[PDB]
Amino acid sequence: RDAFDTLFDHAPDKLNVVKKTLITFVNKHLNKLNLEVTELETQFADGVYLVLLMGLLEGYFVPLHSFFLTPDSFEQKVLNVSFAFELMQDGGLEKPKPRPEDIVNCDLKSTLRVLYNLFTKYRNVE
Amino acid sequence: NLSELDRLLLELNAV
Repeated sequence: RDAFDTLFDHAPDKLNVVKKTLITFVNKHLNKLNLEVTELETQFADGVYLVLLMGLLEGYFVPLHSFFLTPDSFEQKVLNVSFAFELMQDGGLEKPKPRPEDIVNCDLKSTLRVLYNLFTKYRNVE
Repeated sequence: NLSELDRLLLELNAV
């Protein structure tokens, strides 16, 4: 159990604060690649933006041969997410709480936990 | 940048 379980159970009306903050953070970076997220619920599920965001934040060039830019199956999306989780740990973040499948399945709690951990680590990156 | 998110999570952790 963590603050996100308490958020959904006891303060679900504060979810907009959470999503607005995280959306603003992710777009600050994705905008540099001519990319833009308009909803956290679905737009990270295929793993592509997560991979691209990590490469950007860490200054690693992520080669296209390393992931699936246009995933066409559940398993390609799971592989993208897993690789993004790998890059997170290469950045010095701890192992994420959610399984990669939870992200692919659009579990909002899982998505928020993952983006929040990026936020807290990379909040000062211009 | 300041964020009310930080205080929100702190308060939720305290519960």
